[PDB]
Amino acid sequence: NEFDKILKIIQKDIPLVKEPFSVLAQEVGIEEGKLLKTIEKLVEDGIVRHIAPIYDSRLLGYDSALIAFKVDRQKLEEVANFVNACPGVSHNYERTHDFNLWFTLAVPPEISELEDVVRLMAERERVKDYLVLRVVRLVYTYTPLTEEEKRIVSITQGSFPLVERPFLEYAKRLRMSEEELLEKLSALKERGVLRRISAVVANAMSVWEVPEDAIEEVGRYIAGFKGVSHCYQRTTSEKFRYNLFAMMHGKGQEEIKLLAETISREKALSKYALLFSTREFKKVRIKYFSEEFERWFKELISALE
Repeated sequence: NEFDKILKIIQKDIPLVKEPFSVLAQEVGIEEGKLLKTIEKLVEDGIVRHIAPIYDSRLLGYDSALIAFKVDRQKLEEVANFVNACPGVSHNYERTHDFNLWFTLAVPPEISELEDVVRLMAERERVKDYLVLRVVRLVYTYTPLTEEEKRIVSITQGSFPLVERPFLEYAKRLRMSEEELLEKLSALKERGVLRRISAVVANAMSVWEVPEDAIEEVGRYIAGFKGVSHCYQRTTSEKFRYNLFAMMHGKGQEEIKLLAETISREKALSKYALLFSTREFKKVRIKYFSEEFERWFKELISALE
């Protein structure tokens, strides 16, 4: 099936050449123009909703963490709206916990330390207790990006043009040739800053306290289960002693809670907690190196003073 073949192949890394659809069309065995038209339908119809470069947030120089605020219900919604305003906050959730506001913040380099940003947020919203958790899912080196790389990332991060020549418009905008752009794009891919270019209910964050010589096996054990999506790990701290996170979903706490007790039983982990998503105030993805954050931070300094 052409649909199957195409759908499968646009999820593979799209190559850094001038006419990458010419190449995918060859590999798929159909005419280029027809490959293009087909792609449109798949994005027009929403089984793939976007096709874009995937950059590595930390190799871009973004520090990012999961933040938790302890807010009381009268002021929960006020604070939540304030969080969504931050252009570097990708997700925001209300969760079932002492800390009832959980969001993901990511901060560009050379502006502020992440901890400063959350400090001023909690200060502005008069939140007394907050958590700053750095987790990691389941050889590359950080070099600060030049201003050009930042512009490159800035304009390329959107939807990948479904045209015969998809790096040409980008290159025109950046006043360089395709060849010079692809040159830079390839180097960022070799450095892993650029990973690839591709198309891509009832919910809880389960948090667990696990000995470190078991977290990999435990993580892989949990990763095998339906209802479990991604697994993450962090260090333990006095403010938060859970070191293993597992994203869970189902039909309700019921369908969900049950899928928890089991894990707790089969691996004897009595230390855990279920933070259900009762509300989502945001689920968008951040634009890297947009000037809207830096300013937003100004408005914040400006505000506070």
